[PDB]
Amino acid sequence: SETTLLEDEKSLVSYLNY
Amino acid sequence: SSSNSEKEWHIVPVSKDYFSIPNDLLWSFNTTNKSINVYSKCISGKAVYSFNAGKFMGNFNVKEVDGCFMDAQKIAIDKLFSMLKDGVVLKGNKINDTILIEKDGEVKLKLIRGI
Repeated sequence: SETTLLEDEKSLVSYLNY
Repeated sequence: SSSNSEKEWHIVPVSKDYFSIPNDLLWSFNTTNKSINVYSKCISGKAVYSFNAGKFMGNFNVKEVDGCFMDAQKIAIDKLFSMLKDGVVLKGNKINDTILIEKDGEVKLKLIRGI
């Protein structure tokens, strides 16, 4: 969502589970 | 969506106070059980992560040797571990594929040397 983001669990894992 | 961890994020010291951070710490957000997992050659840490205004936190339960994080490195690690708990926000500049650790209006740590 952002340059890195991960300010939400969902957005965090959505970025991690890539 | 929420279950993909065991992903080695090599932590990077950005700020000058963290220049003493140890040999190499492996950071992995455990998104499968939703807990912070930080481990290395000599440290073993679990935590539960919470969010406040985008600030990513984690109450840790680390077990760790002394000497392997020398002294100042262990301090570095306390520094780093206290950061999350104070609320570290993942984000930075010129990055789109790498995680960065920032708190108090500046980055002092990273996940991977993306930048």
